[PDB]
Amino acid sequence: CPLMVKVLDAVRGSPAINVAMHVFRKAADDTWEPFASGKTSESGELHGLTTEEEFVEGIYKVEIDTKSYWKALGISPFHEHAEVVFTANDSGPRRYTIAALLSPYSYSTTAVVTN
Amino acid sequence: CPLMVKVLDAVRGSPAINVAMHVFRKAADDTWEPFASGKTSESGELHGLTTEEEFVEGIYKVEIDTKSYWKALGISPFHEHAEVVFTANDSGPRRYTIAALLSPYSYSTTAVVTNP
Amino acid sequence: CPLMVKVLDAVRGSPAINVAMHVFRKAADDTWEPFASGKTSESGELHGLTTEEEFVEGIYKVEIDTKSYWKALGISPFHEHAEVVFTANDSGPRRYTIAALLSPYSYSTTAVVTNP
Amino acid sequence: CPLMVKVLDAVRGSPAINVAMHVFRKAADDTWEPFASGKTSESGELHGLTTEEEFVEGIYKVEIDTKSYWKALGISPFHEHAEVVFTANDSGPRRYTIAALLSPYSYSTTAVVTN
Repeated sequence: CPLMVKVLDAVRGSPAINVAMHVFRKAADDTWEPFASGKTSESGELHGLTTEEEFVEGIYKVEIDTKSYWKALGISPFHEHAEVVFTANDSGPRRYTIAALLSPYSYSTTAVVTN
Repeated sequence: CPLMVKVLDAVRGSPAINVAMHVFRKAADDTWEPFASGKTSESGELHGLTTEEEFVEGIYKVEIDTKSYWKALGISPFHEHAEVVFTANDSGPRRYTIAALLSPYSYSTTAVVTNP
Repeated sequence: CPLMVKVLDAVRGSPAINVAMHVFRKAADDTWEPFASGKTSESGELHGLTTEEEFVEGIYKVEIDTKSYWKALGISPFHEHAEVVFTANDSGPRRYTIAALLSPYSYSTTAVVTNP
Repeated sequence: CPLMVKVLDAVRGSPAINVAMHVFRKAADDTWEPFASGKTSESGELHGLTTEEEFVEGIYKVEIDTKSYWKALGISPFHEHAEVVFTANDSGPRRYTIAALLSPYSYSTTAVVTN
């Protein structure tokens, strides 16, 4: 897995489960085309997004339906979703782990790039 | 000021100065109409982006151009930028303060919303 | 004000009001001498804890009593409190702004430090 | 493992490796006695701190030498260390995962409580 996403709930201190998300690549005319989607498991993680063969260097956009997570939980969020936008490098270490910590009015996002 | 943004540098423990930002609105056709743009000051803050009259009900997006900030200081950051999307003013006028904290491989963001 | 603290609620998207804090200093014998205490205001901010003259070189600790904040709102938080330790003024007088962001199971903290 | 700690570097986007830390229990006269210590591995994680038999309900304090991490890296930190203080519950779910995200002038800490 070259690209993995882990989401967390800062309110209950548990993984954020059944969080829908959609990944995107910036096309040459700078529009976002679907690339991958899925929902976080019971560990709040989602793997097998892509393959290193399909995962070529470029601008990518992960989009987390954070609003729908809180909605279903009966809580009023601030954000419509959370978007993570980065360039996938090749020369550089190429195992991306993206983590999002979620609260109603706040979220944080970090990238762990390893070999 | 019904909408303000504040940025800090987590690496230097200081306001993030000269940070460029673009604000967008979601048109009836679901595209991002331009709404306002600016640069944080010496205090890392951006004010007077809009007005009570112009800042109506809608879904807005603030895009903080963090990459270009990090480059100037010799750093290759992870994120192209930081994006903030939210519905505003759907139950009357509110005031929105957006805070962004920036690290090369991480950023956080928070909303203070006040009934004026 | 050479030292200030600001607290926000990440759950309500608002300043964290009536939050009690205790500031300590590290004595020559390595114990925590009391230094100052207070409660955040309506704006979630605490000012005038000390002074330039009284705020000398040292290792200080700010302890933010977050548990008692969450209880009052019906929540059982994870952390007993939030602690901030740092050396201050070891290369001349500085001004310190401490920011705390609070969730029931998470908190962040940031320092802005300015040469006056 | 009832008690695990994962630390991350927000500057380089890698796990924080070889981070020393010390855990503590609040004694009846409210002093902190050593309970456990160790250093984070190459995954920036540290496990096998205690056992669920030794891990009785009480006030605990994890102490992360964040200053020494940055020091060795040639970077000037703000904090002397990072302290996480919580009550270990029994009735409640009892697998604690503590995560600390580290920058020179800032850090965040979150708890994931699971079964």
